[PDB]
Order: sequence, then structure tokens, then C-alpha cells
Amino acid sequence: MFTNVKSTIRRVDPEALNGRQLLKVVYVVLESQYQSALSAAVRNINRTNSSLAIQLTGYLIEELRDPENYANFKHDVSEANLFIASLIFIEDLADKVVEAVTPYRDNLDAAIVFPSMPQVMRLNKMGSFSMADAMLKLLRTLPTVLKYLPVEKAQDARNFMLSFQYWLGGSQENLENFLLMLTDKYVYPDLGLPDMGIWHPLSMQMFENVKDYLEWYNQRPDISEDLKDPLAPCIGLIMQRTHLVTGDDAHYVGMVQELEAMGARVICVFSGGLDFSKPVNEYFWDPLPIVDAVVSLTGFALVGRQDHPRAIESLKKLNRPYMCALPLVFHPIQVALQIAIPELDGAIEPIIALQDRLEAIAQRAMKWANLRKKPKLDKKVAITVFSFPPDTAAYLDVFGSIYEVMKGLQGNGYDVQDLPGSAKELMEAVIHDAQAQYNSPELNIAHRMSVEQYERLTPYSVRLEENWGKPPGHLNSDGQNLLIYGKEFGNVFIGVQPTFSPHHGFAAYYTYLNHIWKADAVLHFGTEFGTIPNLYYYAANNPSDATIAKRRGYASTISYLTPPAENAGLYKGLQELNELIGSYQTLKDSGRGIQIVNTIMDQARICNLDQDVNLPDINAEEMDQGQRDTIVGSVYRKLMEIESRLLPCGLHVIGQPPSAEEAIATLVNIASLDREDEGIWALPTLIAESIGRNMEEIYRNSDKGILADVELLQDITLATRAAVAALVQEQINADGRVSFVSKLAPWVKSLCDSGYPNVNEEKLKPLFEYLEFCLEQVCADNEFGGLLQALEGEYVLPGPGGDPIRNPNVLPTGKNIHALDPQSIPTLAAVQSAKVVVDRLLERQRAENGGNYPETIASVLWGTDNIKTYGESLAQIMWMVGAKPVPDALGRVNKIELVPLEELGRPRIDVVVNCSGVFRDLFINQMNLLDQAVKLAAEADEPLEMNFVRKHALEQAEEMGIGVREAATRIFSNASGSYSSNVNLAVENSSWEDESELQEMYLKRKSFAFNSDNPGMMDQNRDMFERALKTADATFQNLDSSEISLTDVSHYFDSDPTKLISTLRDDGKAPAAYIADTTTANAQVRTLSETVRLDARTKLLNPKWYEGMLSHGYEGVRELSKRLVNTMGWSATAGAVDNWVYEDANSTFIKDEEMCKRLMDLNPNSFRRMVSTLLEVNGRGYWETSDENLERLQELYQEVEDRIEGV
Repeated sequence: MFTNVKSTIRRVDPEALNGRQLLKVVYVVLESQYQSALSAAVRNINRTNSSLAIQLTGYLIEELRDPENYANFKHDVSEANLFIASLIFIEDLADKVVEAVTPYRDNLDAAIVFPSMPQVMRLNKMGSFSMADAMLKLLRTLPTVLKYLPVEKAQDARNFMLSFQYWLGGSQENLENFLLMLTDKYVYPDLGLPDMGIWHPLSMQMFENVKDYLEWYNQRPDISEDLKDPLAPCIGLIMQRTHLVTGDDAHYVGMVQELEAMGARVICVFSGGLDFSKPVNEYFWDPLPIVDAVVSLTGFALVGRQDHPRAIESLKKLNRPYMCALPLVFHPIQVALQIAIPELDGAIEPIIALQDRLEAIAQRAMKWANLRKKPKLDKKVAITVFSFPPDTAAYLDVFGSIYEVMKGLQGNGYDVQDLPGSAKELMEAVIHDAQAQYNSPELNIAHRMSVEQYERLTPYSVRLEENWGKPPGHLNSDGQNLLIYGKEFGNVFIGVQPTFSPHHGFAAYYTYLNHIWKADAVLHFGTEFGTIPNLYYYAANNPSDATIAKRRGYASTISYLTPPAENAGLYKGLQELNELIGSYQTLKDSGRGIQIVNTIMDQARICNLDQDVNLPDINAEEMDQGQRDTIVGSVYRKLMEIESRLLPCGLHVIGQPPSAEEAIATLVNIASLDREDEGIWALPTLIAESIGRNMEEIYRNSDKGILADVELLQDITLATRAAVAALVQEQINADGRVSFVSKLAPWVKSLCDSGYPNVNEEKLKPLFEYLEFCLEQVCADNEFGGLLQALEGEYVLPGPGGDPIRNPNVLPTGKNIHALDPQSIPTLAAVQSAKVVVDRLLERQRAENGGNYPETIASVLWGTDNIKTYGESLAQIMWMVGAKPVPDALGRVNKIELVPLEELGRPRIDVVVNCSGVFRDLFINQMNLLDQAVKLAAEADEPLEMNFVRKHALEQAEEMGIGVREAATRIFSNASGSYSSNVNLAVENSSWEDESELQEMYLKRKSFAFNSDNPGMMDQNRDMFERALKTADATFQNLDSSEISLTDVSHYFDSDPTKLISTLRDDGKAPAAYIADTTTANAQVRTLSETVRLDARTKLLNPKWYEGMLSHGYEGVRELSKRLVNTMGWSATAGAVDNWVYEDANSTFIKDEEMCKRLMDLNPNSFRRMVSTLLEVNGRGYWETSDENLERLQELYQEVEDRIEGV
């Protein structure tokens, strides 16, 4: 007592309760320090806390002998909210404690036992928490316990660790916090109770600089020397100050512990603000970065309106992998709005107990860090190839590109052994005799896997066995072993998975890369659905798919350019006709201009242009002046559409960018679009302005077939092509000496030479400045650069995916491409362009239906076109029901309203909206707006003949016995987690008897109804889907681009409900099928037939297109069969394919004995597919052709099966 202060007082009461909640606390403890510190904390809470009072009774441990005392202890525990004990090691009395407590443990809101004998510790109860030097062991253990628990139950264990950290401190205010925290969280929950810096769960003080943190970190006795080493892997985490201040941070703690148990040094930064660049710039450096990889757990933009330009400059300085995990990891609209934001920051995404998620994020961050740590000549780089031999519009020469990547790797000190002589030699090394000259094509076996090795290393082996049976099955099997296909080239491994629950072979391949070959990175090409980094080379023009990869395969999506587009051109009968027409303005001077129009109409009829122009059977002589001109103008504008269509006619090799010359066509169309955001006008607008001419009036007069305006347009086009060619030629022969040739000219010459010498040079000045910049970005070679950065463990510059021509900022390529803020669309320009398209679709549908508006239009929505047009197609569906999106103060589109009928000037058209799975994934927020818009239309107090949504909904509501709003259900997709109608799979696998099977699985798979009134529940609603489709007068889609057109991919046809609707309608009528194209300044709304023809004329049956593709050899043939297989698709879904398309395909590729043998010799597998397709479209009833043509194909299929399979 001389040396240690001891109270005579056991019990502390509040003087006056004053209607406060009374907390009852009972302690038994060894140390008088802790007795008098608790008593002090209670008297301080009692004297100041305006809502709570605390009653405290207790005993030092040895005072529990007197039965006087032990009675009162038992009594006090009866009535007690909270029981505390610490350092109870007297076995005698430990049991006396347990006897008194365990009876009322059910009764105690909580009981906290710090290091005592294990009988007493068992009493621990803190919400869901129990037992299910001495003081620091328990502390340092508790973080290791959190992963095994669900987040609620981690939080209770974190509360016990926070309550312990308080006790150890031992301060009067530490203990006030301990009592107030236990009261807030476990006793009376309904009751009140630095701007940035560094945090670690184990230091009770936060740090405000790096040295203070590292100082503390190295002085820790409970870690390895490995974590102290500056050579150690260091991983940055970012979090909101909120969760630290709150103590709701268990998942933050379990993360830090997981990174440490794997021997990562960890730097958690925080901020109460929304500029996480400040903490990043301060604490992830000192100058050099001190971090190998960042994992943001903010689930925000780095810099918040979000500011991406600053965040990008910040993350490029640090130059490390940026990973982000949404806190939600630890509804469906807020998830799709959230995940989108970090993607614009260049984030990779490493995404019941916490274990899975923590372990996943952890392991993936290590592998990204390990990309820095590991030396170049030890790094192992798997490259995986899909569907070789071939039985998206990637536009990728795969083996071409792999070769360039293997060379690039060897030019940069990776261990590439025995790099073959060419792209073909590389292919020869993976697919032995791919060409089937001598023997069967067969795949180089890179390793045989015994069932022993498979099942041991692949833990999920059994979960595949359900329907693929016992390993190794019949696929990628010799009979005993599974077969890993590829060829090792030292530290590079070029793999092949020809085929895809996935079978044992598919698992086995990824088991080899991960656990046996042990790759440090894998590189895929986007042409689908472990811990190693996952790199995709994805087309710059495919943000939507790229985005699905970022979210489904933990991916980083480096962009490559699609081949430099060429004008499709004319050929054979179409060139001949362009000549006849070119001679019509000369033979009008000769007063002869009658019999030529008869000849023009005849050649137009041979080209089958009679289906695209109304070509009445009337001799020219029996027609006036006006309508002879109009017949030519008509045929000539459709010839010019074919000639001027801008598409790629070949494949891309990664790292081999277009020359300045092959970039001119691309630049022509770049030059042909007004840009308000760049304050410049389209060269064609200026050329038309120079003649006092509105370029919109010309387009619409060209559409009408007014010959004068067709010639004017073609003239202005040729003018624009030359001007831009002059600029490109000037920059060539100024051999990169004058850095910007547009600011010194030969393009005012080649405008005057063209015959337009009044082109406002003020406006023209900056246009050609832009074009020259655009030219430089097209020609950039950053593609191999981006893969290097990723493999070094640097941060890849993010950029927008999209159409280069409509948005040149998609250039240059070599970037981790992103979609866009789903709340930034549609824009006022997209909305305005939407109305023009809709007005045009309705005009065309009335015209071919006695002037009656359609009552219902069935439309598809893709993510892809709405990314590239800032929500046009989406906005078209809004305009149909007479609704406008309402952007808020901050420019976010998160509301919608009806437009009054006055303003719409026609009735509200009803809608069936088939949203792709991908549209659902990116833009469920727009699905929400569309469903809100439709239901306002149905509820509207408008005459039914002015509002078809409400006409239909009222009728369907009565038949179905439901409310008008529930009956107005028109927004549909795949079930949550699903994609496509699977009509693409059936048609690729020729595995379907009749159209009713296709149509059946469509109705099963696509009838999941979005509901703005319950967004989480997307239930199947096939009754409503059928009743709505039943009412459809027309089907409608928007073309992505000329490169991703109707025949280039299988998705448009997979979503096509045209024949489905003719089946469901009691009157059996096929809907009119239309396809909008807004890729050029001249928005067309074509028939599906027109559009299929235009693809046939520009792609499959175009020499420029097929010879361009065949100039790349093996993979050339693959592109040909693709357009023919996708053409079959349209026969099955629409019947939109003219018989001549199939005839001409057979003519060009089969009846030409040269071309036929050429294709077969070049690629048997793809040629076999071309023959199957033509035999199939006949076999099914879509192609009528000679018995002779079918006999040839039937032999050719036998010839090529023999070559491929042996005999």
C-alpha cells in the first residue's frame, strides 16, 4: 500500500440517474491500477454523459474467499449487463468465478475475459463471438481469426480486439471508450453513442508520414525479418477514414493480416475527402515509389463529379498496377453504377466466410507485385489461343500477332528459345500439317496429364464429373491421360484450347498453366465464360466485351486497332453499271438519253438492285423527263452506298500499324463529321456551304434519287477524298521534319482543282490541324508497348473503347480500354439524333402499310452501339413512347418523364425491348428508365388511339387479370447471369430440327422481365413476353459499325425475333424488319434485307473483301466461313437472305475449280465449314440451286473430311 494506491471502495453509483439508461458492470481483476482506472472512467461518464449512467461493483481476485463477498458477487452478476475479468490464474478462485458467472451468461448482454485461466476465457461472449506477452499473443492472433467468419461475426471479433486494445492502453479515457463501445454495440444500440494519414490495425495511433510508419513497422517483434526487408513485396491499400473512425473495419483488418501472412509489407492510406490522389502521392512515395501494387477498397473514383485526367496523371507517375474491389464484395443498379467508375481509372478487379474474397484479392495482388520482383529472364508468359483448328469480329491474324509478341519479348530479354522463322512456321509448330497436305492436321501435345495429377492439382475435378463422367473422358484424351495442347519456347508457352460446365480437358489446360508450367502471366486474344495476371488483347472497337472480361476474368484489356478500313469499291456487274450511268450525262447532250435508261434498268436488274430500288417494268421512252432522271439517281445512290462503305478488308497483326496512305480512307470519314466539342465542322459541310448549300438537304435529296443531288454528293465526296489525300501526301514528303505540317497549302489547291474555291479558311484551318493529329494517333505503334508495361508490373494508360471515326480519342491504341459512366447517356445530341432515326423508321413503316403507324415495334438494345453513339439506340426507344431523359444538376441521367402529345405530334408507339445480357450488365440503370417511361405511357390519361402502350396494356391487363402498370411490362433480358438466346450456338452447331426449336429456347431464355418497382427481382414472364411480341408490327436494331455489321458476328441474328413474331401472331404476318445505320453523317434506316444485301455486296461476294482476307492465308478462310455461317443464321431467324447471295457464294468459292482447290489447300477446317453451310441452307429449304451444284458440294465435303480425319 506504501507503493500502490488502493481504494476502500468496491462499488460506484451515479449520484442521480436523471432518467438515463442504467448500465450495470461487474469486474473481478488482479491489478488495483485497473480497479481504480475503471472506477474513474465510471465517475467521469456519470458526471458528464447526458443519456447513460453506469453502476460498478467489483472485487480484486483474492477478495473472493470471504463468503460475505462471494454472495454479493453472485448477486451483482445476476443483475449485470457487462462482466469483465483479467489475470484470473488462481485455479481455486477461477472455478469459484465460473460457478457464479456461467449460470447468468445467457442473461449477460456481454462478458469480456482478458488473459485469465482458460476456464474463465470460455465465458467470453461479445455478440456472435466466444472462444469459438500473454496479452500481446491474443491481440496479434485476433486478426488471423477474422477470415474464417462472416462479416457480422468478423465485426464482433474486431470489437473484442478493439476492447482489448483499450484495456492494454489502460488510460481512464481508453476505459471510458471501452465501456461506451460495449454499451453502444451490445447493450443500448438506440442511443446517441486527421483529414488523411496511414493506418495499421495494431498501432492505436494513426501516422502522418512514411518514416513514422516504417519506424514503427520495423520495431515490431511479432513479424518476420522478411516483412522488414526493403526488397520485400509492398502492397498499398486505400480506404475511407469513416470506417476507421467507426470501427466497422474488420474486413480492412483481415485484408492487412492476409497480405502479411503471405509476407507482404502493407501501407493502408485513408482520407475523409474524395481526393485519394493526395494520400497516394504522399504515402506511396517518399524520390521513388515504395509500393509494387495498389488495391483501392474505396470503391470510388481516385479523384472526386469524378475527375479522371488528374487520377490518370497520378497513377501514371506511381506507375504500378491499380486494383479496385467494391466494398459490396463484403442492389443491382448501384452495383452497375459503382463498378463502372474505377474502370475509367484503369482499375483491374480481383473479384459465408470472408476467406474466399480476402484470399482472392490477396493472392492476385501478390502475383501483380511478383511481376515487378521477378527478373525478366525467369518470367514465364503463357499465350492462350481459342478454337484452332476452327470448326467476335476480332479481325486478328492470331499466329501473325503471337509471332510479333514472341519477337518483341526476345528483343527485350525474356527467355524465348527456338523462335521459329515465320508466323506460318510458328503455326506449323503448334498444329502439325495444319494445311492437310500429307497427313491429318493434329495439335502438338505439350504434356500428357495422368488422372492422378489432374484430380490432385484440380480440387474441383469432381464437380465436372456430374455429366462429363470419370476423367479423362473422350475429349483431349489418349484413353488414360488428359492432353495439354501447345508448344513450349523456353519461358514463353503458346497454348491451344480448341473446345470448352467445361470438360476435364478445359480444366486440365488451366491446371497446367497454374500448378505445373507455373505461368507468371497469361495473354488471351478477345475472339468464353486462377490468380496469375490475365491480359487480353481486345479490339479498340469492342468496349462492351472488353468490359465483360474486366469483370468476369479479372482482366486487363490492352487495345489493338482493326485493319485500316478501305472503301468497298465496285466490281463485275456493279462496275459495268457505274460505267453505263457515267455515260448517261454525255448521251443527254447527244439527245439520245432514252434507250440508255432501258439498258441501265436491265443491268440494275442483273445486279438484283431491283430489290433496293423500285424498278417498274416500263420502257424509258414511256416515262417523262423527271422520272427517267429519278430512276438513274435511285440506282446511282445505291451504287455509291456500296462503293463508299468503309470497312476493313483484312486482319491485324499486333504491333504492325497502318502506313499514312492506308489511313487516308479512315481520315476521310473522320473529316466528314461536325464536332461541337472540338469546335470544328465536317469538311463536306464547308464544301456545301461554299455553294450556299445545306448538307442535310443534299443527303435527303440524294435519298429521294434526285439525280442532280446524287452527283453533287458524289462530287463533294471526291472533293473531300482529294483534299485529305493532299494533306496526308504533304505530311509524307515533309519527312517528319516540320512537327505539324497543318500550321504552315496543297489541300486548298486540291479543293480549288476539285472546283470549290470559297471554303472558309478560318474554319478549314483547325480542321486539318485535327486531321493531322488524328493521322498521327492512327499510325502510333503503342500496342506492343502496352503489353510490356503490363508484364513489367507498371500501370497501363486507360482510354475509351469505341469507334475511332466517331471518337478519335479511342486512338491511339495500346490502352486498358473502358466503357463509360452508364449515367452519362443519352446526351442531348444522342436524343436529337434518336428522334430523326425514329421519325425516319415511322415514315418508312407507314409507307409500306397504307399510311398507318405501327402499334408495337420490337427492338434489340446492345451495350456496344450505345457506348459508341452516347445512347442513340437507347434514346430512340425513349422517343417511341414519347419520353425524354432528365439529367440532374451534375449532368447525370437518372430520371425520365413523358413528353405531352402536342410535342410528340403522333401517338405513343408500344415497344418490346430485348436487352442483351451485356446491355443488362453495363446499363441496367437505363433498363430502369425505359420501364419507368413505358409504365407512365400506359398510366397516361390519353385517348387509346393516341397512346398504343395504354391501348395494349388496358386490353392485356383485363385478359391476364392484373393492373395496367403490371400489364405494361415490356423491358426484357436473359436471366441474371445468362447471355444470348443460344440461337447462335444451335446455328453454329447445326444442332436444331426446325425453327420452332430456336423460337422455343428464345421464349424460354429471353423472357426475363425487368421491373423498375422491384429492380432486384427479374422474374421470368413468358405470358407477357408472348402477348407483347404478339402485337409487334416491326422488328428493329441499330448497326454497331461497318466492321461489326450483320454478317460479321452472330449476336444480331441470335436476338432477332422476326420469324418468332410471325409464329405468335394469330394472323401469322411477319413483321417488317428494319436496321438503322448512323455510322456516317447520313443516317439511313434500311430493311433487314437491304442490310443483308449490303453486307453480301461489300463483304462475302466482294473480291476486295475476300482477296484481302485470303492474302493472310489460313485465318483468311476462317473470316469467309464466318460471314456465310452468320448469313445462314439470318435465313433461320428472319428469312431475310436473298437466294442469289447463296448462289453467288457457291459461284465465287465452289464452281471456280481454282478458288475451290485454293481455299481447301489454304485451310481444310474452314473450307469444310463453307461447304457444310451451303449444303445446310439448301438441305433446310433456304437455298434453291441445281442438283449438279449440290452433288459437287457433297463430294467436296467427302474430299475434305478425308484430308482432315484420314481414311
